[PDB]
Amino acid sequence: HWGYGKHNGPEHWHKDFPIAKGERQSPVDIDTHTAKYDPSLKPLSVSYDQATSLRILNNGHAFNVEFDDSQDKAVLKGGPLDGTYRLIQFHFHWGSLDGQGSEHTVDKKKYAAELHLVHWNTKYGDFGKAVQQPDGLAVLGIFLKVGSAKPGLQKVVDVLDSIKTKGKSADFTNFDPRGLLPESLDYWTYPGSLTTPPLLECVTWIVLKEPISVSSEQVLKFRKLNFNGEGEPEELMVDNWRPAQPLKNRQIKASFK
Ligand SMILES: O=C(O)c1cc(O)ccc1O
Ligand SMILES: O=C(O)c1cc(O)ccc1O
Ligand SMILES: [Zn+2]
Repeated sequence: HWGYGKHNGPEHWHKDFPIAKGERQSPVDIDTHTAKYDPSLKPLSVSYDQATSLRILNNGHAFNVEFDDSQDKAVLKGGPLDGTYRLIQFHFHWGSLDGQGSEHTVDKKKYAAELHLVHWNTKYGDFGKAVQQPDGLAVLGIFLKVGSAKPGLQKVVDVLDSIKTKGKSADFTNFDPRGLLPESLDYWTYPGSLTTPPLLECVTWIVLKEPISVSSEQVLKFRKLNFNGEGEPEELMVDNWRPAQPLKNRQIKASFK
C-alpha cells in the first residue's frame, strides 16, 4: 500500500489515485512575490476554547490527535471561508533532518515540519459527506522551525513513546490546541487537496505566515516513531511529506498587505 518510500512514495500514488495529477493538488510552493493581498478576505476566527481532544493514533503515516466533533465546539470561520468548519483532528509532517519536512514551501524554502489542523464544513453534516464537496474541508497549516521549545507541544511529544508503531493509540484528553498557534494569524490561502491518498480536492488551505519554534529535542522525538507495526522491522517515521505540486490555474491570496 501507499507510503513515502522509493517504491510506494508520492511518485507512485497516481496509479491508485489518478487525482494525484489533478487540477488543484496540494501542497504547493507559495511564491510570496506573486501572492496578492486580498481585501475581500474577512477577519480569520480560530475559536478553540471548547476543543475536546480524545485520542492520539499512529496510523502508519503520521499520528493524529483526534477531537470530539459531535457538538459545535472548536471552529474555524472567516477569512476565505463561507460558514463554519469544525475541528476533527490535527497531525504533522516532518523530515529526517531539520532542513526538510514541510509540505508547503515558501519561496522554495522547506521548514523542519508542518502542522495541519483539519476541519469540515458543518453545512455537510459530517466529515464523510464533506469530502464529497469542493468546499468540504479547511486545513490550517502552520510551519515549524527548530529553535526554542514550544511548551504547548510537549504533552504531544511525551505521549509518543506509547504509540511508537502503526495501529497503536493512547488516550489523549484535555489537550489544548491553542498552545500550538503562533502570535500572528497572517496567512496565505488557495484551493487545494488532501496531501495523502485519497488526495481529494475538497480543501481550502489557510497557511500561516509565522512559523512556530520547536526545540531540536522535540522534533527528534517525532523521528523516533515508526511507520511499521509492532514486531516488524524498524522503519523510522521520517520524511512523511509530499513535495510541492503544480499550481495550475490557481492564485494564492494573502491576508496581509
Ligand atoms: O512510508 C513507508 O511505508 C516507507 C517504506 C519504506 O520501505 C521506506 C520509507 C518509507 O517512508
Ligand atoms: O490531510 C490529509 O491528507 C488527510 C487525509 C485523510 O484521508 C483524512 C484526513 C486528512 O486530513
Ligand atoms: Zn497533512
